[PDB]
Amino acid sequence: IRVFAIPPSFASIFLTKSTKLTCLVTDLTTYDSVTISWTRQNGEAVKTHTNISESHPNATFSAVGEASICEDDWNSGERFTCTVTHTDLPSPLKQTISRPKGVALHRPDVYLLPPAREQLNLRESATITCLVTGFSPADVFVQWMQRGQPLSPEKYVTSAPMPEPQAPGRYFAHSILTVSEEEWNTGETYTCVVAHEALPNRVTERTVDKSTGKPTLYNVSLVMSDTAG
Amino acid sequence: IRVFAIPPSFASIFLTKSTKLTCLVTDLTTYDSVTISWTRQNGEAVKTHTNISESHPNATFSAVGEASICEDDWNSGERFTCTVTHTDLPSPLKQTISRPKGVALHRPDVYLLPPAREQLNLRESATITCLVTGFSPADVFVQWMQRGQPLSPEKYVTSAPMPEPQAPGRYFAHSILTVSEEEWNTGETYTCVVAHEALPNRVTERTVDKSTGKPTLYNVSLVM
Amino acid sequence: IRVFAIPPSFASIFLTKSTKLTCLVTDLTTYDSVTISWTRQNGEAVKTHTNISESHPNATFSAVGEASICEDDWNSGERFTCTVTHTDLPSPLKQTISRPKGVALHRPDVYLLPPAREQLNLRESATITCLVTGFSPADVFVQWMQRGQPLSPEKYVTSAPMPEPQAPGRYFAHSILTVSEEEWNTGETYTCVVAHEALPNRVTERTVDKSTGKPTLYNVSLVMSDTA
Amino acid sequence: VLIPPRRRQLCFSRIVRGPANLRSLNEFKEEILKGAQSEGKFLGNYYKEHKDKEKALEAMKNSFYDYEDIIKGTDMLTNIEFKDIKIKLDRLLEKETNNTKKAEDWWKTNKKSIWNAMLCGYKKSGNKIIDPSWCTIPTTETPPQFLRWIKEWGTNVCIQKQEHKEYVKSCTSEIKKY
Ligand SMILES: *[C@@H]1O[C@H](CO)[C@@H](O)[C@H](O)[C@H]1NC(C)=O
Ligand SMILES: *[C@@H]1O[C@H](CO)[C@@H](O)[C@H](O)[C@H]1NC(C)=O
Repeated sequence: IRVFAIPPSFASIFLTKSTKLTCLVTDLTTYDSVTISWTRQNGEAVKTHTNISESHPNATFSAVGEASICEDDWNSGERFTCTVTHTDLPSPLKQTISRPKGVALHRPDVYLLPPAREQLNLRESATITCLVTGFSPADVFVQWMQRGQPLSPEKYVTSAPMPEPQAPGRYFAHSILTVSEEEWNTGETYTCVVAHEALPNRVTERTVDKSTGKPTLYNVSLVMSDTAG
Repeated sequence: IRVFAIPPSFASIFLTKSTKLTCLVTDLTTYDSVTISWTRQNGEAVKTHTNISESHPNATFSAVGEASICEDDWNSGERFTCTVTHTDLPSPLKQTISRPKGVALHRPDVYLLPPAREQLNLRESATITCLVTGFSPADVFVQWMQRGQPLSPEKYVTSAPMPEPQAPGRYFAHSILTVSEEEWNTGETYTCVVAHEALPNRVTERTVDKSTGKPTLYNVSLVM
Repeated sequence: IRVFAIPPSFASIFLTKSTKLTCLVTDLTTYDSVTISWTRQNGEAVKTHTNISESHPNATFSAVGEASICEDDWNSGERFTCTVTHTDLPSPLKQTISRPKGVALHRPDVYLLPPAREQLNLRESATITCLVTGFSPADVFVQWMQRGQPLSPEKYVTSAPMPEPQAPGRYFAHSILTVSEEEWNTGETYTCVVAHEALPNRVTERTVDKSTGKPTLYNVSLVMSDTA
Repeated sequence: VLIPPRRRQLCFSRIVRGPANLRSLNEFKEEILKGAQSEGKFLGNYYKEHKDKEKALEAMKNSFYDYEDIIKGTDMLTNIEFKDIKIKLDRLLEKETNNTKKAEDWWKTNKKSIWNAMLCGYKKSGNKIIDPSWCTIPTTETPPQFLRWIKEWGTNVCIQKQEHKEYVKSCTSEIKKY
């Protein structure tokens, strides 16, 4: 009966390069061919929704309705409303969702910290934590790339955004790429791709190698005793 | 009406030094006269519970009952049953909570990563992060002490524990402490103390100082 | 008497942030019953059109009707055509705009070479150079950002994408940026944003700093004697 | 707009001109703006004998008002001088002080307009005594000379045209090359 409206998150729009508007339903009796649809400000017809979930064993059906839209309409503030039409439903239900507005844009600061020297001595793994701090709103898509190729999401785990103590609006995040020390002693890129609305081009990178840092190591080795007077 | 009693989190155990409990509940009838109570299999006398929350307007009344429980008794994992009685429901809301057993204790590894030089170069902030990785119980409590004096929870934010990518059983957590670059350059030895069950004394420290992590730039080899 | 379609290149799409489609009429004077409509294979030419250009003494006007469509939909090759019906030429003219699928997609390997130490020693000005190599489509767009803020296109000059003889299927392009020595020694970090179609994220960055290329190991050994 | 050699004759310290922010305005922007005692190389190195003594100090008057408008809305269009962060270095630090005073409210080269007036740099190398009438222009005066649009223009004819004039009064193609 009750319906859930899912606005596309920054990860969804960015990861798939397309805007997915899914409308799932919960607490709905199972029945074949459940019809769901979105509606825009002009009420134009949506793309025929597909990939509808099957009838769950718990006698609750989830009718997911996805429509592909151009990013310009959603980023212009135009609002969408999901409508549910079914015999089981007592009457249609309308839920309107739009891009939240009024939040001040702030550029993330992507600082990338190399693994602690202590962790290397354990010889088991190395954590290359990418620190995305000082960004608003609380919607960032942190991704890791090695040698220009994206790394599997299994290796890196990204903490959800959380408020930053110093300022109210600001937030921060993390992303830790566990890699064996052998993969890190040999110089490897390990770029931290950070995608966020406030950035000039919606992306930022920070490369880390064993070479990055490494202050100049002077080795003055002077023999002076050759002088005898 | 079923009470969602919460066990005392390890953060509550170590921060307050006492085992405090509550009996939050999803409720149908907004208000009733009788209040919370706590019962044990031993049947010992119930503890005093005070400061019950006021009626919730949306009918989802939630009540809190505070009790003092021995740490050893809770450590043993013996089940404690929250008994809540109301006028609407004569049957007590008997619900039991115990700390989960059968989970291996894994010692956290605490690694204090200094600020990125890309941050200190701005001379505006220095976010020291206490990387806590490898602890199997989900619970953890990270506290930051600067120059020997503990710091208020406002200054630092501890990330919620999450499953580790590689090892499935183990977990990890973060705790970033932000201090102005003026403080960092003085070398105040910002120390991170992690409170966890698996540790030999339930707390281990790791101290980061402006000097730590600096390699031997100059290697003068005076040979005669 | 022909209409020349202008497919906004990847550089224009990235700079303007939106796909603004325009087809320009050449060597033709304005006539009654002028028609413009972006027609795809499906035929749903329902786009809005605005700011119609007026007749040009050289018989070259745009009659431009701008529209907003997804990047990916255009990448699918919808082949938009602005149908024009004119009195002198009864037959409507078609001008397809689309991405040829035959062209490969090789990601640029953007490299940022700091200024030669021979420039810094002379101590007048340092010319940072960004080297973009290994991209098959000739639609690179390079921006220079200093301290996280874009720099005006005046400060740097991006060489047009030229063929790479050593790689038949890849082109290369460079974009030098020159700053005062007193500004480069300051420690500012210049980031060479390179925007390209083939990139997995459509954008790549490389950072050059005062200390990007430094001798990691000084090995001096003074040997002072008293005799020959 | 024709930018004079204010691009270089401004000899800001590395800290303000660089990406690094300043820790405290009372001690670093404080000591860094005065840190441009190096704004005393006019008579120190260049105007030491190139021109009369008065003009060397006149060039400092140009830098001072230039310095003042760097702090608030000049017309350079450069990430280090206008549209730059150094103006934000000021706003950031005062705003950190509970908005105690806007950079254009106080500390606009008005509350502490005096500085050293660069005369220490004038005296550091040139070692020429400043006349009392000459000592009031390197420090504050009510006229702002109108937002640099007509002062840097003021400086154009002061040298860049009058010295070519006197060269002409002193081949004709080279004369016509002016
Ligand atoms: C440092 O110098 C010593 C003596 O000059 C030499 O034996 C050693 O190999 C050097 N180490 C380096 C260059 O890493
Ligand atoms: C430091 O110098 C000594 C001098 O013999 C040398 O043995 C050692 O390898 C050097 N270490 C480094 C890190 O350069």
